[PDB]
Amino acid sequence: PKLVLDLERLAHVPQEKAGPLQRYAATIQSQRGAYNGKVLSIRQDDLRTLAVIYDQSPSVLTEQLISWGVLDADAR
Amino acid sequence: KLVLDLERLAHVPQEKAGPLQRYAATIQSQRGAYNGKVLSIRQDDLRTLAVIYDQSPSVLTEQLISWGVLDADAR
Ligand SMILES: Nc1nc2c(ncn2[C@@H]2O[C@@H]3COP(=O)(O)O[C@H]4[C@@H](O)[C@H](n5cnc6c(=O)[nH]c(N)nc65)O[C@@H]4COP(=O)(O)O[C@H]3[C@H]2O)c(=O)[nH]1
Ligand SMILES: Nc1nc2c(ncn2[C@@H]2O[C@@H]3COP(=O)(O)O[C@H]4[C@@H](O)[C@H](n5cnc6c(=O)[nH]c(N)nc65)O[C@@H]4COP(=O)(O)O[C@H]3[C@H]2O)c(=O)[nH]1
Ligand SMILES: [Zn+2]
Ligand SMILES: [Zn+2]
Repeated sequence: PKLVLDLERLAHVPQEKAGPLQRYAATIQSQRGAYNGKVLSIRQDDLRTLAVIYDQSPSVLTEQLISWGVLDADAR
Repeated sequence: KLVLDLERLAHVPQEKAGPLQRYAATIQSQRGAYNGKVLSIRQDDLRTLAVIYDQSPSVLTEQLISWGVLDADAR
């Protein structure tokens, strides 16, 4: 199970619900020195942290992220 | 940057290097990247390796540099 973000989709989700996630992906892009990408693969541990950021169980944050098309179905 | 020279690592006496070798090998397994000649690893892995080796992170680092496994920019 890789955790792949589609950042093109992510840039189309409105801000005050995608904001924390968008800032999270952006920092990961930054520290890697990779701003180029279609798509961002993130750590299993990032999902956990993001859940905390978003007041959700990893399971339902995943579900939310999958409905934006930000994560793919395979993410379960 | 914690970059391991795997090729130098393979030639270090296993008394010294086996644990780090197996560590590095596992990480390669997990990336499915079995063909690199260098491996950089997480900052976090240094703490774990310290425990594995029973030394300070900073001693371990000094040790790995002297084997020529780590380059000195990691000091
Ligand atoms: N302790 C340790 N474990 C390692 C290391 N390299 C790979 N792994 C482990 O093996 C899994 C697979 O890594 P991957 O194939 O590159 O799959 C990774 C990789 O594609 C990318 N990723 C995560 N962290 C980084 C990073 O710091 N830099 C880059 N360029 N990609 C990362 O996102 C993927 C998912 O990451 P994970 O959920 O963590 O799942 C990681 C991770 O648990 C390492 O250097 N140290
Ligand atoms: N293929 C692969 N390589 C790995 C992985 N984990 C660590 N590394 C490699 O080893 C470098 C050091 O990772 P770091 O200490 O965690 O230092 C990392 C880490 O602190 C952070 N970072 C990069 N990607 C991620 C990510 O996906 N999630 C999180 N939470 N932090 C990341 O930014 C720093 C810089 O990462 P890099 O520039 O890529 O530099 C990373 C990357 O080259 C992995 O799972 N797969
Ligand atoms: Zn657009
Ligand atoms: Zn608005």
